Amino acid sequence: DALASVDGNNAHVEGSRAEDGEMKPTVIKSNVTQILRKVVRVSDTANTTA
Amino acid sequence: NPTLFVSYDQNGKKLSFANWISVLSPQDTPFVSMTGKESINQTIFSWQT
Repeated sequence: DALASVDGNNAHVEGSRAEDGEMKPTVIKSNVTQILRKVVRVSDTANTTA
Repeated sequence: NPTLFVSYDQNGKKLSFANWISVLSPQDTPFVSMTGKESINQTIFSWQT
């Protein structure tokens, strides 16, 4: 939401023309997903025996 | 325009093929058919004596 903690002074005496305001909008961040891979080639060999 | 229909004008045959094939190639394998077989685990093996 970006609270805009900046306070400062916004004083008014008795009837000062209500200013147009200084509202702050929201800020949106975003991520992305990665892809992993594990390859295997060796067959079931290395069983020259019976 | 036949008048007898003798074994030649008979259209729509079936060819009466046989139900076998003659693979005359030599398959005689006496040594293999005589020697036994044995399940081995790994590619390499050995035998004592």
